[PDB]
Amino acid sequence: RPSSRVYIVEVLNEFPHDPYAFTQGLVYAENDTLFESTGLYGRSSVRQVALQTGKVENIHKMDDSYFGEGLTLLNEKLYQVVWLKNIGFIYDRRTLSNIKNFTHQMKDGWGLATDGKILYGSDGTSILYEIDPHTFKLIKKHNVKYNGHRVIRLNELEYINGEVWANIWQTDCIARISAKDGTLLGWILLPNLRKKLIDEGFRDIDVLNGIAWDQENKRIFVTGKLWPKLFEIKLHLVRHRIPDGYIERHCLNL
Ligand SMILES: *[C@@H]1O[C@H](CO)[C@@H](O)[C@H](O)[C@H]1NC(C)=O
Ligand SMILES: *[C@@H]1O[C@H](CO)[C@@H](O)[C@H](O)[C@H]1NC(C)=O
Ligand SMILES: [Ca+2]
Repeated sequence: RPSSRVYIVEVLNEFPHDPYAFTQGLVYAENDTLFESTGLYGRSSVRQVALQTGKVENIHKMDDSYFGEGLTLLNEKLYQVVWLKNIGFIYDRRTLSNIKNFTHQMKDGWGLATDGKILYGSDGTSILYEIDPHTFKLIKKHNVKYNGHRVIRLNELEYINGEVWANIWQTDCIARISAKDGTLLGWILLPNLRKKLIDEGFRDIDVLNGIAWDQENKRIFVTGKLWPKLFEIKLHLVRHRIPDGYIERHCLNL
């Protein structure tokens, strides 16, 4: 059989998610506690959320001038980027208060993740950035490619076992990227999740976005912008032939 490196997803559990939350960042902390960053001018926020209920336990509303983007948690601090700017915000997770700001050298601010030592960033280009959390200088730039094509639109990120997984904006795909060298290690296809919500009558929903990993219990959670549900998912390696050019069409929008 092929080393397909393409996965489909099974829903293990469904949980409520705020259908007014324009998800741009998603983090799993501990004890069924999530952190989330939302966008939209006048609606951007960082939130502590209970997994089981989707209840917002604590919220920090941003100034109306910002469009909140990616979010990650590193050593008790939540780091957040914002659309079109090089500024980012740091919140203490104990209080959800803004303790510090920073500036990074990306070309935009879309996604953040961490391996527990440094920050990874995306900005909608095909570059996955390594960012030093002390100096906020770039450590390295990985140019992510698939079959020679640039993988642009890298969006919400999550570090999982040596990989950085990235939503690709406006697709139902997640790229699995090597944190070591930027290699495209695999593609996850999730179109069944949005389709299921549309079929349940939730017609006003926006795109798949937001990935969070619970390392302790080995749970993967995903949601989407304005989605009324957040899903716990299990990956399954494909056991069928992927048509020529399928990933290029559906995940790279070529
Ligand atoms: C998570 O739950 C454990 C065990 O129930 C508890 O001791 C710990 O304080 C919790 N972690 C938090 C709230 O950060
Ligand atoms: C971060 O910068 C924003 C925008 O200028 C400002 O409102 C806030 O006070 C800053 N936070 C800190 C901790 O300096
Ligand atoms: Ca994430």
